[PDB]
Amino acid sequence: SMMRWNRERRRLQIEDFEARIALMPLLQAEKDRRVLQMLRENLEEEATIMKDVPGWKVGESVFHTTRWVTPMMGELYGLRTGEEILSSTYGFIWYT
Amino acid sequence: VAAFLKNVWAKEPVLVASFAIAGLAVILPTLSPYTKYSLMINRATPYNYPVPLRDDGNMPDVPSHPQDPQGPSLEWLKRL
Amino acid sequence: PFFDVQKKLGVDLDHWMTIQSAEQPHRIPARCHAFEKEWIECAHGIGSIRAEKECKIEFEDFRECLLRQKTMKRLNAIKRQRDKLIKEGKYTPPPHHSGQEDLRP
Amino acid sequence: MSLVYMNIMMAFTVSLTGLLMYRSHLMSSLLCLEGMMLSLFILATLMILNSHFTLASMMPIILLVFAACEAALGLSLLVMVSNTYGTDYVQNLNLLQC
Amino acid sequence: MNPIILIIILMTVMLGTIIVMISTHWLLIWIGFEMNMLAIIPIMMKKHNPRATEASTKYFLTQSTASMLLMMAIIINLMFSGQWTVMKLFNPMASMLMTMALAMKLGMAPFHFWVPEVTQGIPLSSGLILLTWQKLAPMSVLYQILPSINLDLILTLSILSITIGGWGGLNQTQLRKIMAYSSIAHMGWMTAVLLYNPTMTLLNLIIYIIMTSTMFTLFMANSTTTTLSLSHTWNKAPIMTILVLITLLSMGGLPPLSGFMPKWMIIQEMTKNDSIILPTLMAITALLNLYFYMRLTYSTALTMFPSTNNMKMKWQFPTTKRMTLLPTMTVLSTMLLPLTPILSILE
Amino acid sequence: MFMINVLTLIIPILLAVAFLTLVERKVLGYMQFRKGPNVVGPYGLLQPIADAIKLFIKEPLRPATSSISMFILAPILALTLALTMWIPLPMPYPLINMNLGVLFMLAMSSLAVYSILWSGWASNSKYALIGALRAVAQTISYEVTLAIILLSVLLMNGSFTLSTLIITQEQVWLIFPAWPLAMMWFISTLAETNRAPFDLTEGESGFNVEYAAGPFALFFMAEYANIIMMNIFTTTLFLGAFHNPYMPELYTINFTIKSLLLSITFLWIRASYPRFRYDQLMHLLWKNFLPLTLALCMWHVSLPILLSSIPPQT
Amino acid sequence: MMTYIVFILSIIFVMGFVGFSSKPSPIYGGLGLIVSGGVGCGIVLNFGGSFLGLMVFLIYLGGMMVVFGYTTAMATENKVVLGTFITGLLMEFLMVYYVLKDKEVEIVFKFNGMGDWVIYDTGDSGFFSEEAMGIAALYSYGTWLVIVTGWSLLIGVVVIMEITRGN
Amino acid sequence: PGIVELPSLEDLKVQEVKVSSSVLKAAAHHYGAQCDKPNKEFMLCRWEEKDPRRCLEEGKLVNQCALEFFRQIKRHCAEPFTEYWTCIDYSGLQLFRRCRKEQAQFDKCVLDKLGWVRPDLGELSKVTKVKTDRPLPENPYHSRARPEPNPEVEGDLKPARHGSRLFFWTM
Ligand SMILES: CCCCCCCCCCCCCCCCCC(=O)OC[C@H](COP(=O)([O-])OC[C@H](O)COP(=O)([O-])OC[C@H](COC(=O)CCCCCCCCCCCCCCCCC)OC(=O)CCCCCCCCCCCCCCCCC)OC(=O)CCCCCCCCCCCCCCCCC
Ligand SMILES: CCCCCCCCCCCCCCCCCC(=O)OC[C@H](COP(=O)([O-])OCC[N+](C)(C)C)OC(=O)CCCCCCCCCCCCCCCCC
Ligand SMILES: CCCCCCCCCCCCCCCCCC(=O)OC[C@H](COP(=O)(O)OCCN)OC(=O)CCCCCCCCCCCCCCCCC
Ligand SMILES: CCCCCCCCCCCCCCCCCC(=O)OC[C@H](COP(=O)(O)OCCN)OC(=O)CCCCCCCCCCCCCCCCC
Ligand SMILES: CCCCCCCCCCCCCCCCCC(=O)OC[C@H](COP(=O)(O)OCCN)OC(=O)CCCCCCCCCCCCCCCCC
Ligand SMILES: C=C(C)[C@H]1Cc2c(ccc3c2O[C@@H]2COc4cc(OC)c(OC)cc4[C@@H]2C3=O)O1
Ligand SMILES: C=C(C)[C@H]1Cc2c(ccc3c2O[C@H]2COc4cc(OC)c(OC)cc4[C@@H]2C3=O)O1
Repeated sequence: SMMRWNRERRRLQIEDFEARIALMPLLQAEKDRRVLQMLRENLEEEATIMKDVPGWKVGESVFHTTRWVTPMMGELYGLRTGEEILSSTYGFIWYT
Repeated sequence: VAAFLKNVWAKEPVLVASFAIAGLAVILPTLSPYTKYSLMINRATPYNYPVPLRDDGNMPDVPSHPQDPQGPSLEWLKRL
Repeated sequence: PFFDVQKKLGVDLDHWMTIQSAEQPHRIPARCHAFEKEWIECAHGIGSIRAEKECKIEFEDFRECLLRQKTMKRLNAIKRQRDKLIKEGKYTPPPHHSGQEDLRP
Repeated sequence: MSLVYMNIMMAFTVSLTGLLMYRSHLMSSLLCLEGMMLSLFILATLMILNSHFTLASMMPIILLVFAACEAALGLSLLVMVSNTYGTDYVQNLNLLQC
Repeated sequence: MNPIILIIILMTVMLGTIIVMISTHWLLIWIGFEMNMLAIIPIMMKKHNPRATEASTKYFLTQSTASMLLMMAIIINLMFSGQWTVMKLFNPMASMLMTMALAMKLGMAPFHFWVPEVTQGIPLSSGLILLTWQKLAPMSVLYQILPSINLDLILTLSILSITIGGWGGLNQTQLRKIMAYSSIAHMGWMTAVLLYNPTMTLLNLIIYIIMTSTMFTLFMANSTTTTLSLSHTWNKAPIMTILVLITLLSMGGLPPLSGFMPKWMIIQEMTKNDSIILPTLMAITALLNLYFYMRLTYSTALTMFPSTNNMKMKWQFPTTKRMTLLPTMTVLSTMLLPLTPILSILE
Repeated sequence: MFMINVLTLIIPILLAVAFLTLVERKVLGYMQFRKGPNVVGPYGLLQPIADAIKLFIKEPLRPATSSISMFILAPILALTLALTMWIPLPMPYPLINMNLGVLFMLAMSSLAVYSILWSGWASNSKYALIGALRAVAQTISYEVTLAIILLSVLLMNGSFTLSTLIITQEQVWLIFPAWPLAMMWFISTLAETNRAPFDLTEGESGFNVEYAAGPFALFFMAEYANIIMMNIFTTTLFLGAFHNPYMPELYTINFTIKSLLLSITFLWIRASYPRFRYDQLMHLLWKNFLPLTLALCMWHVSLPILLSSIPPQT
Repeated sequence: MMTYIVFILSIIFVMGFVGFSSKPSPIYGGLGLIVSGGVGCGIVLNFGGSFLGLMVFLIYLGGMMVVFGYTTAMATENKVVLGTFITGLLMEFLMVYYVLKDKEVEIVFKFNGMGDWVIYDTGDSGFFSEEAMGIAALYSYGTWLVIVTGWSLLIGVVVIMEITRGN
Repeated sequence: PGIVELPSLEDLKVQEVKVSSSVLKAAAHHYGAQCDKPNKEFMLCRWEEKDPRRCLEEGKLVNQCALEFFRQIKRHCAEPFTEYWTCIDYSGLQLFRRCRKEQAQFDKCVLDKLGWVRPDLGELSKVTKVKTDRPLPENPYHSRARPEPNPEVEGDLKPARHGSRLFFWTM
């Protein structure tokens, strides 16, 4: 009985993973626009904040390479409120 | 071979059952025909995204769509 | 002495946990996979003496990916100037950085 | 760098200075040694989880297992001292000065 | 101890040293040291007396503290390099902690304060294992991290080991403590030439292991643990006094003996690198250990001694003790200097 | 709203532990050809209330303790661990739904021996300390087979998730492929909670004979707060009930009935046998349960591979 | 205040070690190391190392410190202690005041004073914990590691039975 | 170093698929069946460019083709799809297995009114090939020039000139 039911459960797991796979391009596109949205907003707010500071280049990369670096958590949620910060940094860990 | 075995089955049946189940657990996956399908199911389980290939021009064994007849299939798993 | 038994016999005892760029379970990348790959491919075969001076930029990019000291320093500077302009009152936060805009996706 | 790493290293150095110069119970020395192991576990875990380096996730368990076996070995030495003097006072371990 | 279990435990000591020698991952280095310590603890408690329990507890605490410092060094290496290769380190703090931890495992000064005690508390065969086989693994790790070793730290530890091993054995009548301060002095001699030429470090390691193995094998062959019992050897076996003569003359560095071979080469590799004062005062301190060796063989090995009547019973029995490799080790510990360019096989 | 869920977890735990004393005394009474309490309440229903009030107004000892602070920390740790064991239990939904609830419960039940050890420390009686050390060695002995049996079963579960274990037994009870694991598990949980035939705290004087009626009623009830939990855990582990997601109370009635029958099975075991000698249950663990448990752990490692029945990871 | 919770636990962790390295007794030293193991385990659990946190609870606290308390019970039946305690506590709180008034500190290394929520990653890992699959890799990729660890534990059993015999 | 280039907010505006995860999960098999080509062109561009800024327009095509996927559901089979994703939406793990008759009604109405065949077990996890016109990135890591390797050993091995040359040892 456990043989038949675990084979059935592996088939069901493959079905769930293929639903995930079929949804992953849309989630990837939304995630890319999400992070570029947050970086562009942080760039404009840095451009309107960091004018008093001399010798400051707004949006200056800290990396010597020109390759795209995946944005860090404090790069994206660095200028937002503590509720969204706490959600995005410990929500999954603290979820139930 | 049966006097010592009946003697240990009369004195220590716990250890006889222990060594027998342990011996079966060791030797039986080398004799089962279903041990191949364990490997086959654990490699058929798509944890990652099936990253597509750039069509160079000559890849006949790669499908152009999930519903195309070429590629790996799981009919062996749907039947079993 | 480093008696290289693993290369002489051709066995892989512990090369697999050695770097982050190695084959991981389920193709999980490390966070600094690209930086460590670039620094390893720079420093390969040229020896450690030439690697310490000729692969400095890849190693600085990789160490700064690992520790994020420059990124946290820049975030400190921006957040500190922002706190100064909030205390002075010459700046106000926008509605998308105060939490009043109902996020995108 | 990260600020929690400073606290874990400071904990390691506190238990290291607690091990080194006190001349007290031997069990207190083993407790300082396993506090050093605890701080190494926490620090290795936070680094490996921080960098998402997946194959080293089995590394702190190894760091646990060996060292806990090490701890067992130390207790047995203590028990042999506890079968010799009746105490684990390390000033009873002065036969080998001469 | 059951001889099968003794074989298994000695193979585990050897296996831990091999894992430190061959592995490319720092965790396996740490594992090999843990395996080596865990396996060597029963070899010290072979006779089951309170001195061996004290010696094993002190050895456990020193090697455990050293292993924790080694793992902290590995962990800071992981912070600042994100990887695990047993090569040069990527932080001077990891360099300092790993040099300190390996100095604790070798018994170098200022962490020398267990080596005369532990060697005193354990038998001669386990002291042989401690002073010869337990030097191989940390010298291998020091051999592989020498691009990161701070020169001032390794030279401070080296000359401190040489001075303390010199001025610690002047007072000693116990043979195991003489060998232990000799160990500390020779580890100073090995680690001072490490950043200049590591092949001469390996040469000093092998010549030291040969001479130490010769000395402990003669000690087991005569069952002498003190100076005064060593003086009672000529009336039992006269050749054994000759062999402890020539081997103690070799360990201090007399020409034309083989123990003059490493340190002369070490001076030969330190003046190339324009260091003149350091090997000078280093060999000045080695003259002090040679000098108490010459007191310990002139006053108390050559000129023949008052004996005891029960020794005339011991004339009627030969040595049935297995003196394994003792003539080979005695020839190699004395007569090897004409083959001084053999060192190139260690390159 | 979550605090209401925590309270409706933990207050009915203490009420069920209170009335478990009545069920114990009544069921032991009728098995011993007599009655249990029937005077104090109608059918004895006010006996635990009168007993708890009676204990809470007795004079405590407050003896000369080696540690006052650990004399305080032993009931607090006992009750806190006895209440936190229930929070991942899926009935059919848990208070805290966590991915590693099985390993959580294993770790928190391993933490329960400090109550016994600190209660042996806090009494100055060295014989109470001896009995505490024997109790601790008993409990850490049977934790080994708890861990290995639980590992062998979770090889058929697929994860450490306690709610997945309901999905695992949707066709068959897990006592059918794992009844030798189930019977060694049941006897090992019996030996975890210092429960007869494994109790060594009534005769050759236990670790908690220093406590009188202030902390004792708490210790005891924390102890019975483990017992029901272990049976509920056994009910989740080998006797998985039907779960309809649109009517969860079908699962709640079904697992409640099975857990009641299994706690009554504890009561029915202790009324039927004499006790073990201490080295006899050490002989039972180290020489009878542990070789079989290792053999069946090898069997449940190799068995899903040889039948192509490896369970899902998620 | 909730954003710094890992940091807050780390402070308690440091305090916990100064709680027991002052060493009033191996009894209270064990108690301080158990509380320290709990709070450092909370540190580990707050980064997503749930299996490693339950290895702290099951094996370090539930397995090994039980044996330390057991041996402290059976084998082992002020001014220096309280002074070292308050000395280490004053050192740690002055460090906290420095790093909170400066958001930058240098004792040995350079350390940022913001919270460590910034240094995380913004991605997901699908249907698995990466830490769980990395520990599962002990049986597939970690063959030599399993061999040397099992041999060390077997030798550990043999070594304990040798030196505890006394014969 | 340099300034990191970011696209403007107008370059990121696209009409979002503003439906829930159970709605996406309900139609996910027919989504992977019918929206194959733009999704795979996007994920090919996304694993090859290694840069989301170079993957905006293909991503917009994803968000162009997903919405047309749902409009084509909303014009034809809104009620069986709604009855299906509501049942998917009840479950805390979102089980497909609890919802087979609503799945059958949705699949029946989709095959009748749209001709779509649901993918089988093992199809959407296939590695497929993608014919695009965009060029292959010649340096996706933006790596600089690698250092030149050390010169290898060549030449036949001669004996040592007068031996070790160690002080007086002539061999
Ligand atoms: C067609 C195919 C077949 C053809 C067959 C032809 C041959 C037929 C005859 C077969 C026998 C051949 C014998 C070996 C070849 C000749 C060796 C020779 O004379 O070397 C000259 C060698 C240098 O002279 P040369 O004019 O430059 O070379 C002439 C030849 O062309 C020498 O050749 P080289 O120029 O190539 O020399 C190379 C180089 C030349 O050397 C150098 O470049 C300088 C480095 C030498 C080492 C310096 C070390 C100093 C510190 C240690 C001192 C130890 C204490 C002194 C000895 C105490 C007792 C052990 O050698 C070395 O560096 C190796 C070390 C020296 C080994 C000498 C051979 C020893 C074999 C017998 C051992 C018995 C004890 C001998 C003395 C041991 C001390 C050396 O002389 C010395 O170094 C002085 C020592 C005396 C030589 C040994 C004579 C061997 C026969 C002894 C019989 C009496 C034994 C009495 C009982 C035992 C003693 C108590
Ligand atoms: C979870 C739901 C409930 C589970 C069942 C439990 C309910 C019933 C409880 C009854 C009261 C128990 C009170 C406590 C009793 C404790 C004492 C006791 O029983 O000790 C255990 C005794 C101990 O032995 P012993 O004490 O009887 O004998 C003394 C020991 N010797 C002989 C060594 C001197 O037995 C066991 O350990 C058995 C444990 C379970 C064995 C499972 C065997 C599986 C069979 C596999 C196949 C075998 C066939 C051959 C091979 C075939 C291969 C294909
Ligand atoms: C190869 C298969 C896998 C093997 C490895 C895995 C084993 C799983 C179980 C682990 C058990 C761990 C402990 C085992 C100890 C064995 C030695 C032993 O117990 O010997 C002593 C015993 C006599 O008992 P005594 O010393 O008095 O102890 C007090 C009890 N009276 O003497 C005995 O009990 C005699 C024991 C030997 C005879 C047992 C024969 C069993 C045969 C079963 C069928 C065949 C199984 C195939 C494998 C062959 C096994 C021999
Ligand atoms: C680059 C590095 C790579 C590796 C290079 C190789 C390094 C070699 C290091 C050798 C270290 C040897 C340590 C001692 C041997 C190990 C086993 C042992 O201890 O054997 C001794 C044994 C004990 O028997 P037991 O009964 O306990 O004796 C008590 C007396 N009743 O029996 C006895 O006590 C009998 C008495 C005689 C024993 C003599 C043993 C001599 C061993 C050393 C040989 C010389 C070193 C090898 C050559 C040089 C290598 C550098
Ligand atoms: C003498 C001192 C006092 C003694 C009496 C009081 C202490 C003893 C009784 C209480 C014991 C507390 C144990 C707390 C941690 C238990 C382990 C744990 O949290 O596991 C559950 C879960 C892991 O599962 P997972 O599903 O992966 O997590 C969600 C991610 N989706 O993980 C999670 O869900 C993570 C949730 C966030 C992190 C939780 C951290 C809890 C606080 C840290 C420990 C506090 C207690 C310290 C003392 C312990 C005992 C000494
Ligand atoms: C928790 C509540 C509400 C009350 C009721 C209660 C306690 C504290 C302790 C006990 C208890 O109920 C019963 C009373 O009678 C026996 C009699 C026993 O044997 C005759 C026996 O054996 C183990 C056990 C017991 C329980 C026992 O100890 O607090
Ligand atoms: C007691 C110890 C440790 C040493 C010192 C010592 C002896 C034995 C003998 C003598 C000795 O002192 C030396 C002093 O100076 C020279 C100088 C010599 O040559 C430079 C010389 O040549 C034989 C002989 C001598 C003394 C000599 O006979 O053992």
